[PDB]
Amino acid sequence: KLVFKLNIGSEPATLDAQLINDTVGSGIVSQMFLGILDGDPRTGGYRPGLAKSWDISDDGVVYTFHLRDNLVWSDGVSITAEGIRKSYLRILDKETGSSFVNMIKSVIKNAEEYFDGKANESELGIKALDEKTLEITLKSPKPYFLDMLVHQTFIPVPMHVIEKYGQRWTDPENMVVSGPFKLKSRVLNEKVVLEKNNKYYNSKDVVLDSIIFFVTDNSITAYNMYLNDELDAIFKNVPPDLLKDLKLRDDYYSMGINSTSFYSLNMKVKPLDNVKVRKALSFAIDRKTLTESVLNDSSIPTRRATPDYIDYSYKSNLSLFDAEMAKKLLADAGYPNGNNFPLLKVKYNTSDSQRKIAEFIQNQWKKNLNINVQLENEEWSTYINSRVNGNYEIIRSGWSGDYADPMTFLSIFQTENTSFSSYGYSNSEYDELLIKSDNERDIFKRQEILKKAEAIIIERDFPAVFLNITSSSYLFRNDKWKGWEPNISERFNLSEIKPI
Repeated sequence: KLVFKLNIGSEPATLDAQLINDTVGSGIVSQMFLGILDGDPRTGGYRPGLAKSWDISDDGVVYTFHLRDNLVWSDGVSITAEGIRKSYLRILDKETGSSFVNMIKSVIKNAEEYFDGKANESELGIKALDEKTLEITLKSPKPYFLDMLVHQTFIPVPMHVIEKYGQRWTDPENMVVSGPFKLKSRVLNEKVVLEKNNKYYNSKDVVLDSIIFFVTDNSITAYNMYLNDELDAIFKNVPPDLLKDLKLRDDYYSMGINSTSFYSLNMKVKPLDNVKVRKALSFAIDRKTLTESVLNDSSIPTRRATPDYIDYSYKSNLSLFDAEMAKKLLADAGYPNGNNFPLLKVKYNTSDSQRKIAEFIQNQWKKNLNINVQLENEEWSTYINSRVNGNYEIIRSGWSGDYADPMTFLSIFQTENTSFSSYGYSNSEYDELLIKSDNERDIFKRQEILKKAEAIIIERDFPAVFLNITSSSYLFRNDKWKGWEPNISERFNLSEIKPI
């Protein structure tokens, strides 16, 4: 058996692509389910997946995907355009409770109306033109739609098996898949074992028989296993304290990614409803010291809410840190030298890295503002539940881009999506700028509209304390394996791994 073993850093909450909203579930599920387009492991872009090619109408709204021949799920049942269509119908069912459904509704013609019970199934912009032909009609043109199809919310799921098994469909014995690996087994809070799926259209190029995802929040345990030849790799979850040493090693990798770190603020929890308080917290953090002395990675300290992209890049003149101005705002808010500031709880996901960051933040607020916060860790599933349901006061947060356009970031601050940013934030001028950007076909005009929306959250409203643009760290046994490399979107195809 060729077995590749890695630590990914936390137990996934769900392996159901239409319910996953998190990078752990996403990274695993992407090894099992082929999208209409697939991720390009070399660039972090997209490439043919279930569809071998596609057409786009002259007006840019109608996409027509031509499926490759002999597509089957892992139980041999054919993947037809009608099966994919039925898959989209499930995520547009209110009863499924997909927390990402807004991404589908904002893109596809009549998806919102269908979801709300106002349009016939036949009027939805997803059609099976024949067995090997799927048509998707967009609400308005979107140059990043193709790259969007790689995101798990858009990945088709096996409706014959969901129909049958319901809530149990993702169990090892029931799950059937379309990609390079199937789900062999699972030990809760310990392991997810994948095995080669023979029916994958390109199983030809899959040399590994098995991949084992080792779960653990303890980076030291993971690191000791890796030093004793029991892990082939550790993605992201490296010991934050040993980073000075790791950089010197030949099996260490590092890259700037399309991912941000920020702390969300519950606008319904006082005094976080006070813009001056929010501004004080943001200006009271020394961002440069955080990236150079605590992360010590190469993360970019920033007041920005989005990474830069080819069509969306600029240098904000914005101060990374101002303790005097922070104090002044806090005094004007009614808490001079911190007097009468309440004891707020800062939540973060169990993680050695996140702990260290939270402790630095705690210390910045104590030292620069003379306010006290209490730290509190949650296991990954509980942490996600807390963010989504607003069950927090301050919570370590951030976002990994789901597609190659600043909208993936700016979207989480739209009123309806603040499950993924700061609970209860709503600025109708912001919302309206985003709507405008969806309707502006000129790339440079759109850029300017986006910049005015971002300025509202980063210079005016401060719904969150934006901290940096992330760089992730990895260990990978490049003396044993090839066929893996970091990329800007962390879109990995571990089936391309081979021994040297």
